[PDB]
Amino acid sequence: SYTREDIIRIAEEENVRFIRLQFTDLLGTIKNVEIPVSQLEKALDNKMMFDGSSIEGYVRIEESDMYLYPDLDTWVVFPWVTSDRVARLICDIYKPDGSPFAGDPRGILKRVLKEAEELGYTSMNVGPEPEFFLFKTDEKGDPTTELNDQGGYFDLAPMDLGENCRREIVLKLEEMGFEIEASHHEVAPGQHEIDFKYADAVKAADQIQTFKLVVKTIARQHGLHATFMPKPLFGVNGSGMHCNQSLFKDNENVFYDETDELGLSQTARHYMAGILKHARAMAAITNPTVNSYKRLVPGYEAPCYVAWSASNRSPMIRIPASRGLSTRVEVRNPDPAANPYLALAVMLRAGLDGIKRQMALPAPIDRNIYVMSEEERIEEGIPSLPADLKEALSELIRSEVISDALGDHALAYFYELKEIEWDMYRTQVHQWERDQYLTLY
Amino acid sequence: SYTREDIIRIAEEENVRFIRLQFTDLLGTIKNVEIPVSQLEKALDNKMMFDGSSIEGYVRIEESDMYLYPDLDTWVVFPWVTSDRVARLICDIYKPDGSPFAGDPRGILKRVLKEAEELGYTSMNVGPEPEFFLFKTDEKGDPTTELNDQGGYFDLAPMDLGENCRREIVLKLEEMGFEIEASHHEVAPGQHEIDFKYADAVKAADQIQTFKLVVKTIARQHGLHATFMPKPLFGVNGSGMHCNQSLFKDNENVFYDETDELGLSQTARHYMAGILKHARAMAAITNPTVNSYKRLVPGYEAPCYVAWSASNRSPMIRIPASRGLSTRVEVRNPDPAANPYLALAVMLRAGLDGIKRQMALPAPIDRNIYVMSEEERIEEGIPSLPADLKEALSELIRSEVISDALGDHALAYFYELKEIEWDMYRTQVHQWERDQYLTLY
Amino acid sequence: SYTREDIIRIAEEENVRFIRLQFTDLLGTIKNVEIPVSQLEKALDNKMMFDGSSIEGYVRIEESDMYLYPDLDTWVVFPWVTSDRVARLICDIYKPDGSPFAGDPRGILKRVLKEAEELGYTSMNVGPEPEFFLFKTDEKGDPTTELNDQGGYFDLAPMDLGENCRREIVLKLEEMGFEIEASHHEVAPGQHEIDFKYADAVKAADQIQTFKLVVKTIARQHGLHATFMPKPLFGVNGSGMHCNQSLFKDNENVFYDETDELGLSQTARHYMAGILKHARAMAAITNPTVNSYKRLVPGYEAPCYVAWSASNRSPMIRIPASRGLSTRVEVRNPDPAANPYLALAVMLRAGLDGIKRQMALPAPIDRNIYVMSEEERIEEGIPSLPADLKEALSELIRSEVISDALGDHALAYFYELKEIEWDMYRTQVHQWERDQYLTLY
Ligand SMILES: [Mg+2]
Ligand SMILES: [Mg+2]
Ligand SMILES: [Mg+2]
Ligand SMILES: [Mg+2]
Ligand SMILES: [Mg+2]
Ligand SMILES: [Mg+2]
Repeated sequence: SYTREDIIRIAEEENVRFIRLQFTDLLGTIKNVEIPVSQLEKALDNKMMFDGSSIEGYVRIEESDMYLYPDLDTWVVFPWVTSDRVARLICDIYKPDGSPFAGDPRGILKRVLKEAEELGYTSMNVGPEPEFFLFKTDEKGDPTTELNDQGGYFDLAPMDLGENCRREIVLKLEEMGFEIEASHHEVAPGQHEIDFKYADAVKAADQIQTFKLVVKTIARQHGLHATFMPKPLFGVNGSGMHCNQSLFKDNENVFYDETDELGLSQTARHYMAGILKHARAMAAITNPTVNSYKRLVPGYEAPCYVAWSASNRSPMIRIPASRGLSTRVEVRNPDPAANPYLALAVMLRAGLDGIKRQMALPAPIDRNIYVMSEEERIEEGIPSLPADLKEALSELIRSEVISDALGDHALAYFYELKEIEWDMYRTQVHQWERDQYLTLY
Repeated sequence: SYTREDIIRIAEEENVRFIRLQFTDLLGTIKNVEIPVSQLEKALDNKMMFDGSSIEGYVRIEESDMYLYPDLDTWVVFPWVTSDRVARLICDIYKPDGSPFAGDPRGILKRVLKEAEELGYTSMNVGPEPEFFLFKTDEKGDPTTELNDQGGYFDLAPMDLGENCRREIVLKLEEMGFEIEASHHEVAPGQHEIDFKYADAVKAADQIQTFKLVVKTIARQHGLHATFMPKPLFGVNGSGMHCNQSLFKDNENVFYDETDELGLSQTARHYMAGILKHARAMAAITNPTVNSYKRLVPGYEAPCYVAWSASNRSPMIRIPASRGLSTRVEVRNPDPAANPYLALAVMLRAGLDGIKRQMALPAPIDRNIYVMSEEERIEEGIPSLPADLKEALSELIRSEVISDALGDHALAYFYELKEIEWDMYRTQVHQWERDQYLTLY
Repeated sequence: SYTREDIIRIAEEENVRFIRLQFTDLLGTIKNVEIPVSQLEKALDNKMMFDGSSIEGYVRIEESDMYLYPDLDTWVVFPWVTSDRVARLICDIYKPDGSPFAGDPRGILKRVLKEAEELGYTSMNVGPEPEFFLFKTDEKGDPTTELNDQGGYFDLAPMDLGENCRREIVLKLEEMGFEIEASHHEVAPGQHEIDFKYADAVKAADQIQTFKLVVKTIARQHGLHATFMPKPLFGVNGSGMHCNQSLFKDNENVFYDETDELGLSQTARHYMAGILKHARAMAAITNPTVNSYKRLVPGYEAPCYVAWSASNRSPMIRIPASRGLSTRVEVRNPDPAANPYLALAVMLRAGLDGIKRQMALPAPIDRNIYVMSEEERIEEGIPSLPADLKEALSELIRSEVISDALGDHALAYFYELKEIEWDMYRTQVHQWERDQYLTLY
C-alpha cells in the first residue's frame, strides 16, 4: 500500500514532474487530467475539480462540477526512459456534496462488490485474457489493412528484436508490477493475447485499462497501430476477452468441492446458472459495440450460444480442468471493447442473483456440436445470444436485474448512447450494398 | 520581487545575452525590441525609445517617439536549453514628456484597477481557461487542415512522448513558475486547454500573453502549428477563454456571504447585473475578430445569450459551486483572440458601474434551455449577444461606459481598425457563395 | 396569337415530339414537365397534374396536387437543329378546385397588373438589360475561374466564329421571335449584356426566363458555363438587370408631358417617389441572394443609394434622355438572379402606392458624388440600400405594402427560405478568415 507522505517522498525521489489523474466514462475510453508536480499535495487533498458531465459522454446536456478522489494504492510511474518522469493515479469521481457519482463504472463495480460482501463473499478473483491487433501504419500515422506478421496459432513469428512489440509489452508491464501469466500469438495473423495473473476485481479492471493504454503507447512507439476492435477484418477471427472468475470468502475458494463429480460446489453451479439465464440481457453491456455482434458468427471459435460445458467448441461457460484453489468459471463472450468495470459488475450481479434464487443448472452439453436445426436447438433448450445491438438493448431494458445493477441514472445515459450509435449505423449505405446492387437492380 | 542590482547580478550569473523589451498593441499581437546584454543597464534606466505609433497598429499616420519603461517584477529567462540564453522583460509605454500613453492596453487595465482601488477594492483575482488548436504543418511550414489527434473530451489521446506537446508546455511553463491548475484535452479533436491558477489582474494578463508565446513557440519546435482562432473549422467547437474573476479587499473575498442563499454577497449581485447590462457593448472588445461571432452559434456549448445561471448549457454567467474564498464569477463569452488587458478592463469597469449604480439583478434561468421562441425570449427578458462585428461596433459606440474605459484616444483607433477589418470582410466573395450559386442562378 | 387547333396543326407540321410544360417557383429556377406529343391534346385541356408543392421549394412539408394551365399565346419551338423537335409551353398553376395558386410568381405579377388596370393604366412596358458571365469549363464540365476573353467595355474581343457565343445567342433569340435591341461586351472581361426590345410585363418576364434558359443552353453547347451570379469574382464588376419601365394607358405613355421641365408627368414623379420610398423594403425580393449584396459596394458602377437623377454615377432611379413615347424610368439595382415576375410585381405595386398617395418627390442630385459623410448623407436625406440579406428581410417584414403584394401565403414561404439561406451562410467559416487569422491570433 501507500500513504500521502509515501507519495510525496516517492515523487521527490523519482523526480516525478507530470501526473495523470485517471478515470473512465461509461463509453470506456480512458479519460484523465494532467497536473504538474507542484499541485500534487492538492491532488492528495481530494480537491481537484473538473466538468464531471464527461461521464455521460458526448450526450452531456447540463454542466456539473465534480471532484477527483485518487486511490493511493494505484500509484505508479511509467518507464518511458526519459527525463521529467510521469506518474499515474487512478481516481474515483465524487459529487460536490461528497456523495459518490452514480454513473461511474468503478463506482458501479465497487457497489456490486459491496453487495457481494454483504452476502458473505469477501472478494472476486478475476483474470482476463485480452487479445489485440497490430496493423502497419502509413506515412500520415493511420492504420492500414496489412497486419504486422503472418504467423499461425501459438507461433514465434514476431522473432528477433526488429519491431518485437510483444516482448516490450511484457517487460514494461512487469516493471509496472503487473503479474503477467503468459503472452503469445493468437489465431489470426497479427493478433497477440496477453494473459494476466488473477487479482481482485477492481485492481484487475485497473490492470486491463492500464494494459490497453500501455499496449497502445508501445505500438505507437514501434510505428504500429494497436486496436481492440472486436472484428476488424472479415474472414479472420476477432478479439475475445475470456474472463476467469471465482468467488472468495476469507482466502477460501467457495467453488471448490471434492465431493462433486466435476469438483464444482453448489454455489458455483448457482453462479453459472445465474450467468446463463441473464446472458442475453448482459450482452448489451458486455458486447457494447455494433461491430462486436459481427464477431458472434459461426466458424471462428466465437461462442454464439448460451450453454455450459467443460469442453466444447462454443459453449457460453467453460469450466477448466484446474481444481482446488484454481477452480474457476470462464466466460468467453465479452470482448476487449467492453468496459471491464461494467462487464465484471453485471457478471457478478447476475451470478449473485442466480445464487440467491438457487437457479437449477441445466445439463451440460457433450461433444455434440451446434449444426442442429433451430427446432432442435430449442428442443434441447439452448438459446442464443442477441443477433445485433438493437435486440441486446431491448433485452437490457426488459431485464430488471442488470438495469438495477447499472443504476437508474447510468442506465438511461448508456441506453441513449447506444440508441444514437445504432441509429447512426442503421441508416448508412455501405459499399457492400453498392457491390451486390447498383448492377443487379 | 526584484531590483536593478538583482537584475544585473542575475544577468551576469545566468549568462543572459539576449533581452526582449516586450509589450502589446491594441490588436493584441506580441510586440518587442531585441537588445544585447551590454545595453541592459540603459534598459533599466527607462531610456530606450521606439516608434510608439505601433500601438495604433497598421493605421499609424504620424510618427512619434515613445520610451519603454520595464517592470522589473516581470523579469524571467526562457529555458530553451541552448547557449546564449534569452531574457524577457514586460514594459509599459511612456510619452517623451513622462506621462503615460493613453492607448496602451496595460495602461488601460492599470487605470481601471486604480479606479477600482479608489472604490475600496484592493485587487481583482483573475484566472483564465484558454484553449488552443494544434494543426499538422506541411513541408513549407504552413498549417494544414488536419488535426494532430482525434480524441474526445478530457481524453488521453496525446500519450507517450512522440509529439506530446501538452506535457512539454506544462513543464516549461512550470519552470517559468507558472501556476498551472490543470491541462487537458478539449471537446474538439486537437483542442488543448490550459487552466491557470488565480493571480492578480496585471500579472494574470501577462501570464496569458506569455502563455500564448510559450505554446506557439513549443508548437513550432514540435513541427506543429498552434492557433487561437476562435472557430478554425466549421462543424467543430471553437475556442473558449472563460475568465473566473473575483474582487479582493485586503485578503477578503467581498463576493462571499454565508447569509446568501447561493453564497453571493450583494456586491457580487451588483457585479452580475453590471456585467449583464453592458454585455452587448463589451462584446466588441471581448470578441474582437470577425471569426469570433462565427463561434457564437447554437449547438457547440457556445453561450449566445445574456442571462446568469448557476448551471446551464448556455448562460451569460456561470457561478461555480465553490464557495468561501473560492467563490467566483466565470464569464465565458470572451475568447483567446481577445486582448486580455482590454477584456479584463472592460469587464471590471462595467461591473464597477453596476456596483455603483446598484443595478437590480434579474432572475436566474432554471434548467430551461433556449429552444424557446424569440417572442418568448424577449417576453422572458433574455437578450442576445450581437450577431457579428458590425452590430458590436455600433453598440460599443452607443455605450458611454466602455468607451470611457477604453479612453477617447484608444476608442477612435480601435473603432477605425475594426471598421477597416469589417469593410474588408464584407466585400469578399467566398467559395461558399460559388458553391450555392454559380449553378442555381 | 394561337388556339388549340392551331397548336395541334403546328405540332403536326413541325413534327414536334417533345413538350416542355414550363413554369417557375419562388426561387426563380426554371421548372417544367416533359411530355410526349401524344398527350398534347390532354395538355391543351388544362388537365395535367403535378406535385404543386414544388413552388414552395425544398421547404415543402405537405404534399398537394396542382394542375398546369398552359398559355397558348406563349407557344414556341426550339431551333436546336435536330430531328424529334421540341416545343415549349409556359403555364400557370391552378388548385384542384379551379382557383389560382396564391404562391405562383406569374400569378402574383398578373394580380398586380390586374390591380394596376383597375387604376386605369392598361399595361406596363418593361424592357430589361440582363448581363451574364461566361467561364471556361474543365474536363468534368464544371466552371473554372478564368473568363472566356479579356476585352474591355463595349469591345469586339469575341470575334470570328471560334466559340463566338454572342452571335449565336442573338440569332437563336431572333428565330425565337424575340426582339433584340442590342448585344455587346460589358465592363468586366467575359460579361455579355443582351438588350431586349420593350414588351408587356408578363411576356417580358417570360422573355427573361427563356432568355436565361437559351443563353445557358448555348453556353453548354459551346463548352462554356453561363452564370448570372451577381458578383462571382472579387475585384471585378458584377451583373445588373437595369429594367426600363413605363405605364401605358390605351397606347398612350402617361409619363410623357411636354409641359414638364424634364419632360416627366406628375404620374411619373409619383411613381418614382413610390419606388424610392419602398426601395429598402423591396431590395429583399429584387436582390434575393446573399451574394447580391456583395455587388452593392462602391467603385464598380453599382448603385448603393436611394436618390433619383437624370445622369449620375449611382442614383437609385435613372431617367434617360429619350422622351415622347420613349420616356421611361430605369431602375438599376435589381440583379439577374432576382425573379423577374417578383421584381416587376413589387416595383409596380410600390409605384402605384406612390401614385395613389401622391408622394412628394425629393429633389434630384446634381453631378455631386457620394464621397460625402454619413452625417452629410443623412443631412441631404439620401438613404442607402440594406447592407446584406438579413436587414433586407427585416425591412421586408416591416413593410406593409410589398408584403401585401407578395401575398400572405407566399410571404411566409419566401421569408422562411431566406432565413434558412442566411442561417446557413452566417455560420460558415470561409478561407478569408483562415487567411487573416490562424496566424495573427
Ligand atoms: Mg485467446
Ligand atoms: Mg480461454
Ligand atoms: Mg474549456
Ligand atoms: Mg469553465
Ligand atoms: Mg449594363
Ligand atoms: Mg442601363
